[PDB]
Amino acid sequence: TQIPILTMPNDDITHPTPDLTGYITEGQIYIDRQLQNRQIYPPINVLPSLSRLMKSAIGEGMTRRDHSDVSNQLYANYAIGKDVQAMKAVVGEEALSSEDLLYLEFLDKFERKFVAQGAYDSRNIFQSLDLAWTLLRIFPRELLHRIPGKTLDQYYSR
Amino acid sequence: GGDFSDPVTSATLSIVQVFWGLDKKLAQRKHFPSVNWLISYSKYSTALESFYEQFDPDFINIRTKAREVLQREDDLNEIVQLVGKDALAEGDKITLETAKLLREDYLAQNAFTPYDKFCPFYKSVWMMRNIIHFYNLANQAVEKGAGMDGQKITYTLIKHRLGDLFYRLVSQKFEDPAEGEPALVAKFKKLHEDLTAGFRALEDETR
Amino acid sequence: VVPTVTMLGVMKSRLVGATRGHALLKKKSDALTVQFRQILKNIVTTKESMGEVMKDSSFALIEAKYVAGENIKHIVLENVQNASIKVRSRQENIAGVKIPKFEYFTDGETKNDLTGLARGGQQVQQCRAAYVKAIELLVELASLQTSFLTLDEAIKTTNRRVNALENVVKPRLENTITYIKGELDELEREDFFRLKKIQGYKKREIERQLASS
Repeated sequence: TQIPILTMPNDDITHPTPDLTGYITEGQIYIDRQLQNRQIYPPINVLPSLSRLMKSAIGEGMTRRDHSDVSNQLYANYAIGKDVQAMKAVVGEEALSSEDLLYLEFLDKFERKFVAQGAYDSRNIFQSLDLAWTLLRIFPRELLHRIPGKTLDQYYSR
Repeated sequence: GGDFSDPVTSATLSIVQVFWGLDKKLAQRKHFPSVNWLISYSKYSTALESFYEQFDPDFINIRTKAREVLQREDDLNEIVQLVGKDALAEGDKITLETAKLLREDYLAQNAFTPYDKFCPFYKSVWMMRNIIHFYNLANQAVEKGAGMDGQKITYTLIKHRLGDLFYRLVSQKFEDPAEGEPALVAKFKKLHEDLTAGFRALEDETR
Repeated sequence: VVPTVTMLGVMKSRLVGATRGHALLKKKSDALTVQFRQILKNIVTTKESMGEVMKDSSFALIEAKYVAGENIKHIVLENVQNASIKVRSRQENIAGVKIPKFEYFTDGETKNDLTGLARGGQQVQQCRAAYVKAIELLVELASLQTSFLTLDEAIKTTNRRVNALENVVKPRLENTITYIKGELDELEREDFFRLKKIQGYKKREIERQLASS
């Protein structure tokens, strides 16, 4: 397995080397400058982050079955949370409904717990899935649209 | 003024661990230190952990809070430029107040005056602690928001009712370091105690 | 506009910020339009109540004429058992825009009543109800006017952004890229090739001289 740490000049991928290595390789995990500025030790940019072969890695025998489902659900919910943060900025946060506040607090808890990890703290992938699930319990069962049926009740019960 | 992608600049930032990137806009703004607090960075932070702990354990968290406040101000500056300050909430209001307080009192050092010529670490840490403490107290006050009042009303109240503390936070810069460290520490401790008294009586009055 | 990469980066950042701001303004405009539509529905309901309100009110006057005949007239003027003219209105910020909550008589503070006349009850049931309707009518009218003005301003800003800001910045970025590449890279490569040719034929001349000697 090859994991090059390629510095992107001028803080962009438009530079010849980042573009070339992106063309050659099959993934792109990102380090967001804002997260480091906001002082989150893992500055991983989850929204720009992507792996082409994510489906192959996740399975029943290796990893848990709900792994891909919670991955997609967290990604979509984080995008929604960013959108709702923008909405709260523009409207004054009074016009927001209950679900908007749910997405806001979900984003806040995500950045507080999941994104930030101890430099020496180690989490097994099972533990990481448990943490993501604990983040997920705050949403209602119906709200997790991306999560397949009979898998939501499998874990959302807690 | 030139692009920071210049080959000399790119080569330097590859090996150098601390970049004190000055800002042309700050220089035109006559902000004498002119150090940009966004592009600049010091990779040596992890090493100085023991030093900061032995000096003042609380300094790390207050520094992180100040960085977060600055980042939030810089982020929402675009929003307020576009949308306008009307939608700004009480938390946004206190955030902007603290950001302006930093930009004026803290990051600005004239250095042409005896009080600003040299700033010892003990005075710098106390000023940052005072600013962060005021920010925390304002956050708690606007968060309480009870008794048919509070939140933005509490923010305006503490702006007017507690205006003296806010004004003398700026004068805390003018405190002369030459007077001696024990005296300055005592004065700053008294200011911190008064700030704690603030937002506590304001807590007692319940707006 | 210097074709230097600094200007290219500045223009790219400006375009990205413009796109984000356009998205935010579109969301805000949509929310304001939804609120304005709700206010318009409420105002339509109040207008439907209007006219029938006056039809009900005329019955109070007929009852007064039947029972007490001519009114007191002059300062007294009779015909009133309730709904003293005292109100309480306040501007409230909704969706980032202050909206005056114009609560008029029969729904405003300090309203007073003085027993009932011969048709004072009919007046209260007819004229005072009209005041209650008019309170909501005024509040809804003010809110709708403010919301319409704000939505028009926001829609104009968003349309102006989409039609001018991006539509001018994108050509600026394209021109900067075209100039930078097709001038700097092309001419630098040509200079390097010319220098290489110079060295090559210098070596050729050296070889020719060596062969001669």
